[PDB]
Amino acid sequence: MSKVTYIIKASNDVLNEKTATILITIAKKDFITAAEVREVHPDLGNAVVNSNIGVLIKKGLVEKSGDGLIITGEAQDIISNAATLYAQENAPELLK
Repeated sequence: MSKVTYIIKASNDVLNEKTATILITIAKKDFITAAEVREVHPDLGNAVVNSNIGVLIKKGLVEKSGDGLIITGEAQDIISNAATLYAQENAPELLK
């Protein structure tokens, strides 16, 4: 169900699924790249995937540290907050 919807929640209705997962993929990995974000995805979607990283970038949040992408403080609050919202409902092993 899982975390991106919570990312959307935590950010405050910026993300979709698509940007939430993409911001996540970068956010986790310090010097990912855009390439890796392309490379992972099952279900981001190559055309969207280009958009989602850039659209984070054009806001903030992610900062490209070049040559991989890595997130600002702004993301870092969102991801921590959102993952915690994941934690309540998923709860790896946490609540259940």
